[PDB]
Amino acid sequence: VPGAIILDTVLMLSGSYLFTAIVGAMGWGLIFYPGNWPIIAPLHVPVEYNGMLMSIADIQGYNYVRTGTPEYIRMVEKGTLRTFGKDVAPVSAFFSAFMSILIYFMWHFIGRWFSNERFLQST
Amino acid sequence: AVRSHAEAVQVSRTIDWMALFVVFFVIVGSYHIHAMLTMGDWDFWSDWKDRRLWVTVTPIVLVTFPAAVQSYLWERYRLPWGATVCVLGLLLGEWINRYFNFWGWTYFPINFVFPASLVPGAIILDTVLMLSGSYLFTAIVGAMGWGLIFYPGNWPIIAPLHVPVEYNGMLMSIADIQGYNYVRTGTPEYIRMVEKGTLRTFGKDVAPVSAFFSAFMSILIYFMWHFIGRWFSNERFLQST
Amino acid sequence: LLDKKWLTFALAIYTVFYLWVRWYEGVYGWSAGLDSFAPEFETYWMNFLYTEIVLEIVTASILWGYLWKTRDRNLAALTPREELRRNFTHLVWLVAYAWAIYWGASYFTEQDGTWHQTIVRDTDFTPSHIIEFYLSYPIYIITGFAAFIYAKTRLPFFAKGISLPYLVLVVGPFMILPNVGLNEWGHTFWFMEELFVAPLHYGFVIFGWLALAVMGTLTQTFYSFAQGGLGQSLCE
Amino acid sequence: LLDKKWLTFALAIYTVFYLWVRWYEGVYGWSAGLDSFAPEFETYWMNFLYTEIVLEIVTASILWGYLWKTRDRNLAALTPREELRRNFTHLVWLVAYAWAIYWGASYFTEQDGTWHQTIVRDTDFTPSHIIEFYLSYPIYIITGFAAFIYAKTRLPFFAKGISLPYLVLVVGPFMILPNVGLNEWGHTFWFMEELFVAPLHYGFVIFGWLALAVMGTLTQTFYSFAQGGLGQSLCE
Amino acid sequence: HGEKSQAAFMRMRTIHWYDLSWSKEKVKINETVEIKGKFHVFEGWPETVDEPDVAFLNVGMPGPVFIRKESYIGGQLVPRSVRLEIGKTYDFRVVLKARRPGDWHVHTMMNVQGGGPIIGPGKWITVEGSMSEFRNPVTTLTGQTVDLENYNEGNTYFWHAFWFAIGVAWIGYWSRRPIFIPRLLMVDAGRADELVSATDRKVAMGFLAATILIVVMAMSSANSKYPITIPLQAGTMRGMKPLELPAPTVSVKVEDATYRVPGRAMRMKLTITNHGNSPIRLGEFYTASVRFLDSDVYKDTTGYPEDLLAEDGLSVSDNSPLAPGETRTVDVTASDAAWEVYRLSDIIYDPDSRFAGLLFFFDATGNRQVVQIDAPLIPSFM
Amino acid sequence: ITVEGSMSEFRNPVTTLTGQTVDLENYNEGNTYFWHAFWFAIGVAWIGYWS
Amino acid sequence: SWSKEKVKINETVEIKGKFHVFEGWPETVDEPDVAFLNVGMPGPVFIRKESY
Ligand SMILES: CCCCCCCCCCCC(=O)OC[C@H](COP(=O)(O)OCC[N+](C)(C)C)OC(=O)CCCCCCCCCCC
Ligand SMILES: CCCCCCCCCCCC(=O)OC[C@H](COP(=O)(O)OCC[N+](C)(C)C)OC(=O)CCCCCCCCCCC
Ligand SMILES: CCCCCCCCCCCC(=O)OC[C@H](COP(=O)(O)OCC[N+](C)(C)C)OC(=O)CCCCCCCCCCC
Ligand SMILES: CCCCCCCCCCCC(=O)OC[C@H](COP(=O)(O)OCC[N+](C)(C)C)OC(=O)CCCCCCCCCCC
Ligand SMILES: CCCCCCCCCCCC(=O)OC[C@H](COP(=O)(O)OCC[N+](C)(C)C)OC(=O)CCCCCCCCCCC
Ligand SMILES: CCCCCCCCCCCC(=O)OC[C@H](COP(=O)(O)OCC[N+](C)(C)C)OC(=O)CCCCCCCCCCC
Ligand SMILES: CCCCCCCCCCCC(=O)OC[C@H](COP(=O)(O)OCC[N+](C)(C)C)OC(=O)CCCCCCCCCCC
Ligand SMILES: CCCCCCCCCCCC(=O)OC[C@H](COP(=O)(O)OCC[N+](C)(C)C)OC(=O)CCCCCCCCCCC
Ligand SMILES: CCCCCCCCCC(=O)OC[C@H](COP(=O)(O)OCC[N+](C)(C)C)OC(=O)CCCCCCCCC
Ligand SMILES: CCCCCCCCCC(=O)OC[C@H](COP(=O)(O)OCC[N+](C)(C)C)OC(=O)CCCCCCCCC
Ligand SMILES: CCCCCCCCCC(=O)OC[C@H](COP(=O)(O)OCC[N+](C)(C)C)OC(=O)CCCCCCCCC
Ligand SMILES: CCCCCCCCCC(=O)OC[C@H](COP(=O)(O)OCC[N+](C)(C)C)OC(=O)CCCCCCCCC
Ligand SMILES: CCCCCC(=O)OC[C@H](COP(=O)(O)OCC[N+](C)(C)C)OC(=O)CCCCC
Ligand SMILES: CCCCCC(=O)OC[C@H](COP(=O)(O)OCC[N+](C)(C)C)OC(=O)CCCCC
Ligand SMILES: CCCCCC(=O)OC[C@H](COP(=O)(O)OCC[N+](C)(C)C)OC(=O)CCCCC
Ligand SMILES: CCCCCC(=O)OC[C@H](COP(=O)(O)OCC[N+](C)(C)C)OC(=O)CCCCC
Ligand SMILES: CCCCCCCCCC
Ligand SMILES: CCCCCCCCCC
Ligand SMILES: [Cu+2]
Ligand SMILES: [Cu+2]
Ligand SMILES: [Cu+2]
Ligand SMILES: [Cu+2]
Ligand SMILES: [Cu+2]
Repeated sequence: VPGAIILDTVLMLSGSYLFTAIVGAMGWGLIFYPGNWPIIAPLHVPVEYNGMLMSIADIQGYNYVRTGTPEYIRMVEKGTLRTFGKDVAPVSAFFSAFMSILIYFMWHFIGRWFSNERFLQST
Repeated sequence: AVRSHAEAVQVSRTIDWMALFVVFFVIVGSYHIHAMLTMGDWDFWSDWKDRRLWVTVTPIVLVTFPAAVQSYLWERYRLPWGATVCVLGLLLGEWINRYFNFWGWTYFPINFVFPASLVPGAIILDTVLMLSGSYLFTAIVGAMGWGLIFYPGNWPIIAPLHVPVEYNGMLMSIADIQGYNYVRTGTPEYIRMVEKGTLRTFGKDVAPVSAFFSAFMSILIYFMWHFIGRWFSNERFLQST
Repeated sequence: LLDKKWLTFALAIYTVFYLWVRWYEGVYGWSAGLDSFAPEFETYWMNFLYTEIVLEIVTASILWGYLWKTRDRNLAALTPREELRRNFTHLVWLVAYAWAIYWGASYFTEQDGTWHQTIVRDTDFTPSHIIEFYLSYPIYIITGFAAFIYAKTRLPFFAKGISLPYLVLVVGPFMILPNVGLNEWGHTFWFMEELFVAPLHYGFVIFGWLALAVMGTLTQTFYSFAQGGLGQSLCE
Repeated sequence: LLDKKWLTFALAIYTVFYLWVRWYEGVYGWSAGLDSFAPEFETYWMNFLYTEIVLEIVTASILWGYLWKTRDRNLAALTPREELRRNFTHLVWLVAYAWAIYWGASYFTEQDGTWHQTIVRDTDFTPSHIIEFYLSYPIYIITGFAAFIYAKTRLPFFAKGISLPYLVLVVGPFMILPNVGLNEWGHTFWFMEELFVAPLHYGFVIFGWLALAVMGTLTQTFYSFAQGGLGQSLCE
Repeated sequence: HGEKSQAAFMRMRTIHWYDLSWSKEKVKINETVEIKGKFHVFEGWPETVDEPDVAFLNVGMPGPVFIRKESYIGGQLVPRSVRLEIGKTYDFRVVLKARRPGDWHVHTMMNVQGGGPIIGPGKWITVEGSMSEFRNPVTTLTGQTVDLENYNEGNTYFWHAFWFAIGVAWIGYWSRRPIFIPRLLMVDAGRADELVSATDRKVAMGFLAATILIVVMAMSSANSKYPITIPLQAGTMRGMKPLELPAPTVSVKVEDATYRVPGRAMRMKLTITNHGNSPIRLGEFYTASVRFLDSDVYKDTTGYPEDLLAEDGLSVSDNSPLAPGETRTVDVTASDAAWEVYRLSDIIYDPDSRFAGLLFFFDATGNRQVVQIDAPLIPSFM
Repeated sequence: ITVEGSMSEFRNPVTTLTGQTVDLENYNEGNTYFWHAFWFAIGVAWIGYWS
Repeated sequence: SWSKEKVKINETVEIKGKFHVFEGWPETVDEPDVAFLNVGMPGPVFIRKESY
């Protein structure tokens, strides 16, 4: 909802669709993780679980067995040798904001087409 | 308005010089970004200037801006030097960075970080367009020549770097020794996308095969970018953004 | 009068400032600028980043606001001679934009390649990056926006509507700056090798292509130049 | 009269039938529905599949044939009040289509994710699949086709031609049903992991996008509503 | 200078550098400095790093302040990428020749094809002299000696200037006449067919023919001169010879490992079993380029970098000699300012809180044993 | 394997390194519900204001 | 080794030997994880009855 509200208000004010695609989509991408942090922060409390360090969410995934969803399917941050300092969340947020600008620009015109009131005479 | 015929001519000449500056340096910036992020690694290093990947990739990704700028300049002014101005601007930007940053900031030798030569291909593209003004004929024949003449055009420069050397028990070319000696901390040897040999590499065909593949793909990319430049020339007034 | 010496200043300010920036990065590239966690890095490059971002925001706001506030309300009662003078001033703005585009997208971008090709990048804010994305890019963005606003607010040809080629030429190269997010994301995660031709770089290339809209922009400025004072001489 | 209580039935029939279906799958999900080669699976889910396919074919044929046979031949001599009533009936049809689209493409699709994310899928006809693709999809396809046919055969605005947005809104979501072939092919062969975001799923997404044609469809229905009885009041 | 930013657990479990030595600490221009040592590829190689199937022995340095004269893995030269095996120990030797004056932090590093740079310990090496005195001679198989600093530079400059001049001549030839606005007006208003007329076509034909002919002639001339050329030599080199280390006589089991947040110390409880026939004592703990030493047991004499060396940073609860056959459990604390300076405390930010390292055990006679330990590293906050 | 009893009797306690014991069955459930309801209410308020 | 040098139609010829996979396998060639024992010949002038 925070991203949606940003996108809607940035469109209504300054009715420019280009301005929306640039600024509002930026905000939509950037506010996602901070918007969800109050919910998931309690699940990131570290726990000493049977000799291994695990977050509460990690223990949830371990305990509540998903027969069809093994752990390796999890596409999550695993660390890289080019992960400099404490930058994982902000870098991902900014990449998501830029790609959100691009996708918003594409889907504005996609929706423009989907609004067509044409009468295709024959199928 | 303008006072007389003479003042109109002087104003037109001043506009000519200023607009030439604008065209040249906007092309320098955009074309250099595109080139250095589509062929820069091969263009950076003599030990990357190989017969397969360098010869293949460089003309293909470098014919982009000449096609668009030709489709604009020739069509609107009958100025047959879009390809030449693109290539000259790219070479100027590349050489400025090589001299003042590659050799200036860092201290890599110029004989190690020199750029590739592209003026012969640009001249072919421009002359083949001006003669036989057909853009299709240009895309087919001139782009063929642009792709084919790349490696022979650069051979006088890189040939001395291919003299074999017996280096500490292993055979190495002079460019290989340059890449070995002048340490690139961020650029390990395995990143080098160069000819490494295959079991389906028949005889002495690596350079000509790559050149012909680059010429065909250059035809295709020129055809695409002619229309891309046609769009970029639009004089429309998008009423609202 | 017509074309005045504002063009000399337009060239000289960028030339001098960027020569000083190059001197600064030559002096502090190594030796306070290699280790991103050293205290001297904070005083010589993080402070540079902060100051340059604040100054760019302030300068952009002031320049764009002044250009928009001093917009010509009575464009109809503009003489052809004054229109020619304003066209020359807009051409000076375009020259400044081209110079800034060169400095941003060729010099500091490729010099950047060298930087990365020589050192192990330690952060998203390498002393040199700070120079390219947080200066060689905001500066040319500010210049392009200022040129577009000047055209829209002083030239009747560029008024009564937003020119599509000018908008593309002004906004596409701007999109390179938010594209830095893709650069970072696809440097640390995706792609661990320092390859300048890696797909994590196609966002810079795609929006570098939009600078080709300068062709339509320049034919539009040619038509604006040749409105009332087109001649005669030309085609006569 | 105008809008009558057919809307209440349109909502209630889908709500009640799908609540009963959910109860059925809650009772027989485990325990005759986990093992696809057990005899009880044949009596509780294969029989369900057969019966539902036969009933869907029969219902589609009967409904579409009746709607086409009772088509209004003399659309010219239709009073504005009757046109308004028919527009409201078509809006009720669109409401039923939206409700069925919800039940098919959100509820039973995502509940499906859960099913697969929890069990080892044993066949192309999991008790739950039978529910989604062989019910949550044919039912909404039937409703969409019926709404399109009603518009074409009772509304003069939607007559004299096939509306492109309506055709897209009606046929694109239908294409999800044959797309199940890609789902199966790219579950057993391609992709062995149960990932809902795997490319074997982009066929469902692409044709889910075509439901956005409801926007053009709805502005068309607004224009059809505002033909003779547009007011006045509105714009007055 | 590029580490302290990589993930702590990834620096801990990729490659362990030990027995590092530097031939000289201060050199003149053209003087050679040799870096030797061993590196062990950790068995628990992180899945996010591609296996070292294609690896390159590189040098961490700020540009070519040194030139890499030679580099060896095992005993053989490795100018190309090499294949390394997980769990194997290799010895390396890099020969550097000083080129640029100054104080340089020289690292030995291993670049892995799909994992990025693995930077080893870095040492400050002073270079004195002038860059103008640097020479890089090499003798070719054609019997000529050239200096790699300036060889072919004149030819490159000449050819680039020649082709740039040709292009500039073309552009200027077309730029003598008015360029943009009159030509645009001529093209727009009616058919143009007047701005491109003979002898413009003749000049363009001359340009095209001259370009093709000059390219062909230059290629032929560059083939007559330098008649012997070879392509670039590339390709990953297999069959790197690993060290045949004796099986360790010490077995260590890590029973929990903790570090305080915040803090500069790491604590672990080890069960050490002494096999063989000599009393052993724990002398060193190396985790990621940081050597925690028990000064009462072992002292470093190889000139290890001071900021990476903890002379008394290793405290063992009971470091009395361990008789053969005897098993005891001790509390080992590795504490030094390096643990926070090199951000080894930032493993709390990592998505995999596991550490790896090397324990060096020394007996009375002085011969040493290397054992590898790896365990989860549990932060402690209260 | 036969399981007897009631699901309501199930407990999944865990002790964190911060010194608190929580039940994984319902830990953070109230906070999640509260935040989701709050943001949904904000969006509904926006839509109703315009509606 | 080759069992025969000259054969009649329908007659069998057997080719035996050993091959050693070189340790320094070139990186440009994928590792022989998937390999097929084939016969180099101009079309089915022989039919491969067996291969071991
Ligand atoms: C109002 C104007 C003035 C404010 C200007 C802000 C400048 C940057 C602040 C950095 C905060 C910090 O602390 O550094 C960065 C922090 C982590 O910090 P760290 O863990 O200490 O990193 C250790 C290394 N260091 C000490 C050198 C910092 O996260 C990040 O990596 C964020 C990376 C973002 C990359 C993509 C950005 C795209 C921008 C697009 C613009 C249109
Ligand atoms: C129009 C622009 C609106 C921007 C709104 C920003 C609200 C404040 C966010 C604080 C984030 C924080 O606290 O730091 C960064 C943290 C991640 O930290 P982490 O190191 O991964 O650790 C995680 C654990 N924590 C939370 C205990 C440390 O959150 C983020 O991923 C947000 C990244 C995007 C920041 C956008 C602001 C920068 C300028 C944007 C314009 C170019
Ligand atoms: C045209 C665009 C102009 C935007 C100017 C920037 C406004 C920043 C507002 C404050 C955000 C903040 O303070 O929070 C951002 C947090 C910092 O995270 P942290 O340092 O890791 O830890 C938390 C430390 N706190 C608790 C002290 C915050 O998230 C990030 O890492 C994102 C930082 C990258 C910002 C890139 C901006 C590039 C602008 C380029 C202009 C030419
Ligand atoms: C004016 C008209 C008459 C001239 C016609 C020329 C015919 C070919 C000459 C071959 C030269 C030679 O020598 O063979 C080929 C030489 C290498 O030679 P090798 O090492 O001896 O190869 C050993 C094997 N052999 C003895 C059988 C040759 O390079 C090449 O592999 C070139 C390969 C090019 C492939 C793509 C071509 C696309 C063409 C598109 C057309 C529109
Ligand atoms: C419009 C068409 C214009 C064509 C202009 C050609 C100029 C002459 C080039 C001689 C090349 C050479 O000498 O042989 C081939 C060599 C490569 O040889 P290599 O075996 O890799 O060894 C490298 C070391 N050398 C040089 C010591 C042997 O160079 C090339 O890669 C050029 C390949 C493209 C040739 C194009 C001509 C064929 C017909 C084209 C029309 C269909
Ligand atoms: C419609 C298109 C018609 C084009 C006709 C061909 C003109 C050739 C001009 C001479 C080039 C030359 O002699 O040089 C080409 C060199 C030969 O290289 P090499 O043999 O390896 O060694 C060097 C040996 N020299 C020093 C003796 C040259 O490069 C190549 O390998 C490219 C050869 C492939 C040419 C494919 C042409 C296919 C045409 C098909 C028409 C239906
Ligand atoms: C489009 C709008 C662009 C806005 C951004 C502009 C960025 C300006 C530079 C940021 C500096 C910073 O942040 O660093 C502050 C630096 C840090 O150096 P120091 O440690 O004090 O050493 C002593 C200073 N020396 C090393 C430079 C000798 O010191 C300063 O005060 C000096 C900054 C001078 C900048 C103005 C001169 C530019 C060249 C002349 C033609 C214009
Ligand atoms: C668009 C056109 C859609 C056409 C498809 C409709 C599918 C209908 C269900 C198929 C059942 C099947 O196939 O199974 C037959 C089932 C198998 O259960 P049983 O073993 O007999 O147990 C005893 C039955 N209980 C378990 C249900 C108690 O028994 C039956 O006879 C009962 C089927 C009742 C369906 C009608 C009620 C729906 C809710 C009320 C609002 C409409
Ligand atoms: C050169 C690029 C710099 C950024 C400017 C991009 C905005 C362009 C949008 C546009 O085309 O104009 C639409 C409206 C027109 O409304 P106006 O009737 O001009 O209102 C003027 C009074 N106002 C300052 C309160 C707005 O005007 C607006 O869009 C709002 C103008 C106020 C700027 C802040 C609005 C955005 C809030 C996030
Ligand atoms: C997944 C991609 C999204 C689908 C969107 C593609 C729509 C393409 C537009 C289209 O269908 O053109 C219809 C013409 C037939 O024309 P006519 O029937 O003569 O109609 C006259 C007016 N008109 C020419 C403008 C249509 O061409 C025809 O031959 C009729 C074919 C109509 C099929 C369109 C239905 C699409 C449903 C998926
Ligand atoms: C069927 C395909 C075979 C190849 C032919 C493709 C060329 C078609 C180009 C075209 O559409 O015509 C443009 C010009 C028209 O000029 P014209 O006024 O026709 O000049 C005729 C005298 N001329 C022979 C010297 C040219 O004419 C020309 O383009 C030049 C014609 C001379 C051919 C050689 C020119 C190309 C040099 C590389
Ligand atoms: C990376 C891809 C290259 C970007 C090129 C895409 C350009 C697409 C063309 C476009 O923007 O259409 C503008 C219309 C708004 O129309 P209006 O503002 O009514 O202008 C009337 C005349 N016109 C309809 C022909 C434009 O549609 C709109 O809603 C306004 C959006 C304008 C955004 C275009 C700016 C592109 C900058 C990146
Ligand atoms: C069209 C772009 C020109 C870029 C030239 C450049 O980067 O200059 C810096 C470089 C620096 O090398 P150097 O001149 O030896 O002076 C070194 C000073 N630092 C290290 C601060 C750059 O050389 C100059 O300053 C020459 C002046 C050219 C004026 C257009
Ligand atoms: C327009 C051409 C785009 C081609 C993309 C490409 O070259 O990707 C190479 C990469 C193969 O990875 P690789 O080159 O092996 O990377 C080695 C280094 N690591 C493992 C750290 C990424 O493939 C992907 O990961 C998918 C790319 C999607 C493009 C939209
Ligand atoms: C807008 C979609 C509503 C979906 C509600 C649903 O799936 O209901 C089934 C679920 C089943 O849980 P419960 O109520 O405990 O009854 C269990 C009966 N079975 C196991 C057959 C579902 O709860 C209800 O039946 C509540 C009635 C809501 C009416 C809109
Ligand atoms: C619009 C983005 C599409 C990207 C496709 C993709 O993510 O594919 C991943 C997959 C890589 O396979 P992977 O994720 O390793 O699958 C692991 C599970 N198995 C081995 C059973 C398939 O690549 C392919 O096989 C080609 C896909 C073609 C798309 C048109
Ligand atoms: C990728 C987005 C393309 C959207 C198509 C819109 C076409 C509009 C034509 C009227
Ligand atoms: C891939 C090349 C497509 C270029 C688009 C040109 C569109 C022109 C419409 C006027
Ligand atoms: Cu990059
Ligand atoms: Cu699926
Ligand atoms: Cu260092
Ligand atoms: Cu090890
Ligand atoms: Cu062998």
